[PDB]
Amino acid sequence: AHIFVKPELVAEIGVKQLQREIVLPGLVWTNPLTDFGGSKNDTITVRVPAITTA
Amino acid sequence: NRRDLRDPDRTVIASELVEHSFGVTLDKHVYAALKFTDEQRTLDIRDYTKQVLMP
Repeated sequence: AHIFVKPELVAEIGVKQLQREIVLPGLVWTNPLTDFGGSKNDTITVRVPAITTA
Repeated sequence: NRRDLRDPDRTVIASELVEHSFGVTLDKHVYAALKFTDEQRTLDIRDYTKQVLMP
């Protein structure tokens, strides 16, 4: 029997471990407030103005 | 192989071609490790190169 010494070749052909698509970060209101270092408890208070009744 | 000329036994022994191999491995890790306390480095070490690196 003939015996041949050959490597074990490794290739990439395009199988890339299918994975999700990111869509939500663009749709949500991001960074209206950027001063949590500067207010206590890392909390910025937001004021909602008043409404009158006649 | 060999055979006699004009022999009625006209059989040929087929040879074989066997490739061999061996493996060379990277296995050992040779190191020299040292530690000096801050007092040792401030006071006991006077010439860092000649006292530490060369040894």
